[PDB]
Amino acid sequence: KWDYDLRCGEYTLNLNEKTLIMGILNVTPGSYNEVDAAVRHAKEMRDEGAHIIDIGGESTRPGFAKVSVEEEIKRVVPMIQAVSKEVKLPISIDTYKAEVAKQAIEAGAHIINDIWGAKAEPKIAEVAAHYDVPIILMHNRDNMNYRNLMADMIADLYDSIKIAKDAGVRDENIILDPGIGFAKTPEQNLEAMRNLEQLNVLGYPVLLGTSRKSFIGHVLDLPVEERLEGTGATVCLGIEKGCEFVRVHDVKEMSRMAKMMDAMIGK
Amino acid sequence: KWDYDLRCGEYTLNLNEKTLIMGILNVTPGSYNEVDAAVRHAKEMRDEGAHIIDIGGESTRPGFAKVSVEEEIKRVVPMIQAVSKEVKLPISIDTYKAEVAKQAIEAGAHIINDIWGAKAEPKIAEVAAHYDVPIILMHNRDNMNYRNLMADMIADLYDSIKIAKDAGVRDENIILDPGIGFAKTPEQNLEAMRNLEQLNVLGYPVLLGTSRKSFIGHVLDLPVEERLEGTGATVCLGIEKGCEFVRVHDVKEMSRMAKMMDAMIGK
Ligand SMILES: Nc1nc2c(c(=O)[nH]1)N=C(CNc1ccc(S(=O)(=O)Nc3nccs3)cc1)CN2
Ligand SMILES: Nc1nc2c(c(=O)[nH]1)N=C(CNc1ccc(S(=O)(=O)Nc3nccs3)cc1)CN2
Repeated sequence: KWDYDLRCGEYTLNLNEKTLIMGILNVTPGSYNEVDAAVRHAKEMRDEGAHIIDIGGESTRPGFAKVSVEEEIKRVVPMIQAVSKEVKLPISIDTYKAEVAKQAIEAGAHIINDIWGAKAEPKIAEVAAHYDVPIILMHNRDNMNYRNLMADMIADLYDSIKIAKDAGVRDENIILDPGIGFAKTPEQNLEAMRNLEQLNVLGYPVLLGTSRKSFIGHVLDLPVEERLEGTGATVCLGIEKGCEFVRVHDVKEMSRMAKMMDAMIGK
Repeated sequence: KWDYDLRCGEYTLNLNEKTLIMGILNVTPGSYNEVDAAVRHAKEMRDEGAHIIDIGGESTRPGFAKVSVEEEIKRVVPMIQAVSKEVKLPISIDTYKAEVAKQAIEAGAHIINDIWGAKAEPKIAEVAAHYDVPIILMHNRDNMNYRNLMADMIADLYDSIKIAKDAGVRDENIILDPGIGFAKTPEQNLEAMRNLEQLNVLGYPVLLGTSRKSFIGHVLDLPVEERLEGTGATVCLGIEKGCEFVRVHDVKEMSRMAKMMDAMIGK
């Protein structure tokens, strides 16, 4: 179906063979204890079937505390250098800032993961263009007053493509994400899942990030630690509705579900 | 969507509100220890969200040892009487025999579950007609030489409807089952899952039975006890492709997945 592979640097990721698992790595206090914990977690997630490792923090997570520019660098960079050498998998850096994104690739990160899809700092997309690296553009907005959810999401996403393409970003580096849990009531979150196949008309791979999110909590009436089964249902629907990547905490469980989905749907 | 509820005796099961969980109860050695274990398991499965309890044995499970007529009765009947009184849920009896099926309802069973869809003993469908009780007709055959899997399954299933309807069985008591793991290579099992939505044109509710089955094992390369995630993927696809009931061992986990699927698909 996809006439190209996802080329990054040392590793080639094939989009037709299977659903790609992206394992989540949270980094919230460069001491030994934090960098070692992060490495051990990545090894674990590698051993359980992760294809990409995702490295972010306290900005970009509810709270959304606007922590400092130089601060993000000294936290995330040692993390990348260590994971890159010990763990033979591509890495994405979860940031909405060009400045940070910049260091991250130079320290060895491969994919950019922007929860603001270049609207925070359009300069990020120039960084993307220049090192020639896949960039994930997530739907997000600073309000959530939709005329029409899906139509507005596709419009918003397209506003992101436009920023990337104009920067020089080649199509084959774009990847989109419906931004589950961002600027969306819990009902809107469900609608987006129900209509996920609409993002496919845009012609770019899609990544889904629903792991343990609160709309799962809203439905099941369950706290974060009991959300594994409900995360599973969201990963299955997503694969069936055409997603290429899933971002998850529970690499082991999700990896089995994805591999059974792939076999059933014919991937 | 369904203009009727599933009427049985004391309990009414609604087909539009949610996916119905049918919990599996295996009974393979009327001593106290077996009947007490069976009751405790049913209470557990009730507490975890089961809507129906399913009571069968060594016939109807690989092995398929052709154990005795009077033998099935004295094993399964005490089981039903006890579960019926302690546990306020409808019960199905997993048998392919009229004789047995007969006792089962009289002892308090509500639904008939025939893995041979009335082709073993067409007389079973007369039992169904007479007590006015939902009957599940599963696809099965004594060979597995398909001209065309789905077309043959729909033809075979229709051969079962014909036997039931002629007996007097009202449409609103029929329920069909694609018979996953029966007379089907593991690849055929996957195809059937991939095309499950085709059974819907027949106009009857569908029940899916894929729990921990070996085609899940074939894909994941995993023994029976590590098949929970892969069972989950099959339950999710099934719900999305329109099934009304799922037959499962892990009532807790599946129940959460089904409830998250229901919310996403709009059920
Ligand atoms: N590509 C991509 N990257 C991501 C994504 C994502 O979905 N896609 N999500 C987060 C995590 N942010 C997040 C976590 C939980 C929720 S929530 O729905 O559960 N809401 C709340 N969580 C805690 C308090 S309120 C919302 C956003 C970080 N990076
Ligand atoms: N309505 C309905 N009723 C049922 C069903 C069913 O699917 N639907 N399945 C069984 C269980 N039979 C079964 C269990 C496992 C497999 S298998 O695919 O895993 N094969 C084998 N299992 C063990 C050795 S070979 C096949 C059939 C009993 N009753």
